[PDB]
Amino acid sequence: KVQLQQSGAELVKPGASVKLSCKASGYTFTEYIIHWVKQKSGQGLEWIGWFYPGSGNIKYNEKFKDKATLTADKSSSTVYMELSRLTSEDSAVYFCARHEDRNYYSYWDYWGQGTTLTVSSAKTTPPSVYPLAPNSMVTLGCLVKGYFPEPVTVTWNSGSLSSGVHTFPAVLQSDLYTLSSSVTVPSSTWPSETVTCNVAHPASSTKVDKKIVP
Amino acid sequence: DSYFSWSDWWS
Amino acid sequence: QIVLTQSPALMSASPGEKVTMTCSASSSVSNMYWYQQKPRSSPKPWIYLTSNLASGVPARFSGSGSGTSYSLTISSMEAEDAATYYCQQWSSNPLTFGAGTKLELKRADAAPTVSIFPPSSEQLTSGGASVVCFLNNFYPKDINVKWKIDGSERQNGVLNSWTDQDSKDSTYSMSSTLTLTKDEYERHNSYTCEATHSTSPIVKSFNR
Repeated sequence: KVQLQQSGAELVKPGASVKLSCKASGYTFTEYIIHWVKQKSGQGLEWIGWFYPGSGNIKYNEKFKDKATLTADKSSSTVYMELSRLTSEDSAVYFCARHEDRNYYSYWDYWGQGTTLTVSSAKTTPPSVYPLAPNSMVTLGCLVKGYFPEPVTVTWNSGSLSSGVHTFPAVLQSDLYTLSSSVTVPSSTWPSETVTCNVAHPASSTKVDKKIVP
Repeated sequence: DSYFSWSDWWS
Repeated sequence: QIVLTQSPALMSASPGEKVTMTCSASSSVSNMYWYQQKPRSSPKPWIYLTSNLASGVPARFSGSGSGTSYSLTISSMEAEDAATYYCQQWSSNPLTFGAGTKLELKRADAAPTVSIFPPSSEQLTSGGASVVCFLNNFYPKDINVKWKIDGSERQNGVLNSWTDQDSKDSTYSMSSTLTLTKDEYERHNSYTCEATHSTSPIVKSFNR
């Protein structure tokens, strides 16, 4: 099995540096180039540079000359990318991908799972959870406002209500995240059978339940 | 030997 | 500096339908590479050297083109083929990608289930006031949301959020949130969440 295992997510202050890693296995490390690619918020892809551990040769996109530094450790089958002087512009997912050096008919045949980098001044802030209360089918919801960082877990009746649910992706208000979730239940269910939205924030180690009261 | 190298060709 | 323009940016297809999508180069390129990506997963190689399928890519897929104009084609659309497709060139340094073509499942048109919510007592006691509006299970994705306070519309302090196409329903959902000061909220009476989808505007509203 060919596999490229990348390092876990990273939260860093503006101006600091971070070192992403791409650990390879299942093949001869020295026979394949390792390309690095950038993607912000599931957008388009952007090539940063590559490192070929066969010769030690390196190449950068002119854009990332003074941003990225590629290095490798042959004895651990790992290629590193160091990003310097981080801003909010550098907040993105970063993929590594292998490419057979000595074959013209080579393509980028195996990819890493990706590493999420977040660059922000913000302190860890727990969310304010507010219930949203108002036909044969009724819609409830709850607002999760002013938390940092990502992510949060939103469930309904501790997972019981799976279908009829729409948890939306967060946005940035100032330097904090705001998220919303909706659930649809039959009009005879509610309020007789109480509906509760469960919000959990790992970072601030907070868990909160709000009953939707009419 | 293929006498071909992407790293060399791109360099 | 080679710029790759992928058209259309969005397109839809029913299973069985033929799908062609273009990659256009600002300069000449010797060959084109294509990738498939789906939400919360790394890109997958799809085509290499213009028209050669990557290992495991079904035969219904094909690539074509030369110089400045390349295309990816699906003979017979399948549900699993719904994804974003990117082109890439290796001819000119730096290596550059397209912005993507997003391919969605087609389905019967659907109007949104709109629901509007006043601020919670919990939040009003705090000192803020957010008014939330959900527009759930509509097709196609092309939609517009406008907020009205006592007759006049508002564009300031609004923020929208979209889901991906639903794997069950093939529908889209949106969440629009209008954030006021408690004092601004309580100095107006009627709040309307208007949604246009196009001469039939769905209006849900409340007063304090």
